[PDB]
Amino acid sequence: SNVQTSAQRDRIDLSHLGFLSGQIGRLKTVSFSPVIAGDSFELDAVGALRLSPLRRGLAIDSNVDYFTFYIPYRHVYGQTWIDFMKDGVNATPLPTVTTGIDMDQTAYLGTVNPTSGIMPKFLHQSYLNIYNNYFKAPWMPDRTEANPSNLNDADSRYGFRCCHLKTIWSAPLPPQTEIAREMTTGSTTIDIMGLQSAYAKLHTDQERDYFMQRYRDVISSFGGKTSYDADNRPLLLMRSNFWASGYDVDGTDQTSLGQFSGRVQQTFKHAVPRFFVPEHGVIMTLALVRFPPTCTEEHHYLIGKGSLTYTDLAGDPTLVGNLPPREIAMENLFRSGGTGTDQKFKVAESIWYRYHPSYVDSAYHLLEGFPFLQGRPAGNMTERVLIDHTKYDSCFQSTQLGQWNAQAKFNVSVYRSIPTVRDSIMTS
Amino acid sequence: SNVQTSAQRDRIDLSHLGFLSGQIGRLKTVSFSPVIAGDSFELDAVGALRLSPLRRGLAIDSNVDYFTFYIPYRHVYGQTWIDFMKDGVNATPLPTVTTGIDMDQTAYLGTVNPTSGIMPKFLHQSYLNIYNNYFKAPWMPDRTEANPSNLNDADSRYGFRCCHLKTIWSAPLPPQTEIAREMTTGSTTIDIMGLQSAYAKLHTDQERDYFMQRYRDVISSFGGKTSYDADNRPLLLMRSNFWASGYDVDGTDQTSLGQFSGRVQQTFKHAVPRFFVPEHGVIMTLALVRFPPTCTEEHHYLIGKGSLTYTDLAGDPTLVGNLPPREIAMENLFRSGGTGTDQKFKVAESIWYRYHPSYVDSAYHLLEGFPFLQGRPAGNMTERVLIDHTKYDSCFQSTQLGQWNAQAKFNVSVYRSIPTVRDSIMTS
DNA sequence: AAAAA
DNA sequence: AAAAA
DNA sequence: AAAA
DNA sequence: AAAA
Repeated sequence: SNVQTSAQRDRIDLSHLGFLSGQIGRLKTVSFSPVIAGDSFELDAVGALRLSPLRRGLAIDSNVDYFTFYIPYRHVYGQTWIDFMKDGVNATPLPTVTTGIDMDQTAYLGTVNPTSGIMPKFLHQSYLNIYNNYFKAPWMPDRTEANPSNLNDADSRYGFRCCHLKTIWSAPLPPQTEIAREMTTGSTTIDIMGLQSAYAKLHTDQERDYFMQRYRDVISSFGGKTSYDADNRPLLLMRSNFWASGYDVDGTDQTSLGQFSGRVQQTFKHAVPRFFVPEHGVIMTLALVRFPPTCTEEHHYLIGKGSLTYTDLAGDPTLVGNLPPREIAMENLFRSGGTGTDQKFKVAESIWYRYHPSYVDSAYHLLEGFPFLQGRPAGNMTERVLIDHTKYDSCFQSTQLGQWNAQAKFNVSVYRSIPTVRDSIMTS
Repeated sequence: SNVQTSAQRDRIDLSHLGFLSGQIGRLKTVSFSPVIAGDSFELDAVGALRLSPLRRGLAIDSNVDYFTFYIPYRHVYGQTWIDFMKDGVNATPLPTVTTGIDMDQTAYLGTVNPTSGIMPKFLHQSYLNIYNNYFKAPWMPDRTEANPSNLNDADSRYGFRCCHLKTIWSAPLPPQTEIAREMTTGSTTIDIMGLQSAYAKLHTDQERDYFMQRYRDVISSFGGKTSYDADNRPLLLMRSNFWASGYDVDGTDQTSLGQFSGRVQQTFKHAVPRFFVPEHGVIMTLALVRFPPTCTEEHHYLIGKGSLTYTDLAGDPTLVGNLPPREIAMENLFRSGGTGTDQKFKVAESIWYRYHPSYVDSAYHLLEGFPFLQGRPAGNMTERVLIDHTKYDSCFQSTQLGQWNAQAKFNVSVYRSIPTVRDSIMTS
């Protein structure tokens, strides 16, 4: 009888609750919401973050980060998505990915794993794109797992391991750093105009080692700019950063009179400005919890080197600003550090005059309840930069909620051109 | 000695002259200029357009169009361009295309053909992208010639054939237009809720036949928008439209006392607003000359049908707005028109009450000097919409400059971060 | 932006 | 946006 | 007339 | 000091 061809703008409420938990230094999705082209989106999240109960009182605060991204479906499917919308009703169904059989094999995607073992691929593919563009180190290779079932238990359960806060050892110079550059002069002659050309080519190589390892960085150096559709990267909408604090509880019985237990409870807000959605896609929110990288057995570089030369100590501007980067070992910074090839990296020529490390007294070593890196970070450069959550197990009491937990309410309001429920159920 | 690492913004002059010629209704490149990321570009073209001398006086003015487009190199090379800029000095040279051996095998690209037979592919590939996105009919297939040498003599010498100005026969309904839609009702029963669903699916199919045959049109119907990098299309900067006029010259000798000769000479301006160049690429300018599509042996539809029914003549709003599109033949509009399958197309139900054709008296038939389509447009629908320049040969006197010629000065001013000539030649 | 400026 | 508000 |  |  009466065929409907259009719809008014209606206020849709997409608010819901979230019960979240995770580990230290792993990225995990906490909320998502699919969107349609032409929508007007707004988000506001309010909740409280908690850590597991501590073995002692409060010593060090933790840092919490919240992120929101928008990913069009065209970035995930490509040409398949283009033909999908042009065909219309008789379009081919989109491809899928395979998941595991347990209930928690997709916890990093913020959803319960369906019993069928099959789910759409836009959440898994959007997670990889975010990680490879914003969170991993620029010099390490991308993650290219095809299906969620290809991950190990740790990655699927809690998320991918992220990088420590920047220090001398956790933010070294990239591995493709050269300390020498050779030329092909003659046996008894040299071209000096050719020498000038050699320095010019070395300058462009050093630019791409320190600043420009991505395509959008190269364009930015010329003074241009690239849209997020040019390099197929997710669009960041909002970032929030805050510190979590709490209070202490005192024991009052015979045995525990004089000891204390700390609990962390912090309220937060994550507000995203109004956004106009240009195409069909998804909007995802993620969280990250980290501690400042304090190590017990770390000392000053001048203390660790022992025998000091004029270059080390004088701080002469002519020598500091004209020498190639120096290669140092982990032994020079940590007790029992290594000397082999895997314990070697390169730093600035006088970096020790621009920072001072933190000191932990030997009375605090091997003491439960203090969030510390006991000893030194182990492994090669890749394992040294990435955070390992199992090293923080000595700070918390064993519980089923991991190392941190939160409860938040996401206030989502969208203006959508969709027919009402009454229109959908009445034939005439 | 002294190595330079930066440069000031300098005013570069890229002005040059152009001597242009072509045929009626063929797209041809008249100017181009490569650009660098971060540039500030501005263009202003001033010149005069001429036609070949006419066999008689001035009767009909012609229409001239000028276009300017910007095409990044990333649209032409894709991932190859991305790796080119990330590698730096030691990058692999870009691929090339093969050209012909004659001097005029690349005239449609606005350049003289080099004697080596090899040229970069960014001009040829940018020309195809412009034609497939803005000039061909939406329902005809794309042009995908790999090399300039794969074209025929006519296309390479003058350009691709474009479409006539919109009329009843030159702008028909797309060939994928249906006049019926079937359902699968029962032998003695019908579902009426299923009938409502059938109309909904028919509406979406008709939307994609009349309005949305490109991806960016589908997104626009939802109320969203797509950048030119999403569908990899050229960016239009400016369009100019004007008519060309002239005057007449009188003969004064014994034989030609009383006859006249018309010449067309029109000055024009094509100004492009200041543009910020975001990436490396090229900026191209093209021209198009067309005549209004007047045919000698064309008559009214009511005259050609002969026997008139109530639906044809009454103009009743209920019948006009509720009937499927009607299929008519070329015989109903042109003398000696066809009736076979290739001379059939579909129009609106009462299109003849919304326009009136032009009348040419029989005294003007087969008379040299008048720009007309003698008789009818021949061929199938594809050949009927595209303009054929050989039909206008009877209007001009034979000359080496084709059917139109022009002489213009392009004022190009760009702000570029490039070192001076003195910096480039002095070592210190 | 085909339809006098 | 790690570095009291 | 529907957000009955 | 260069746009000598």
